Amino acid sequence: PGLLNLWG
Repeated sequence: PGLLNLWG
């Protein structure tokens, strides 16, 4: 879900 994490 975080911006920088493509899988989160």
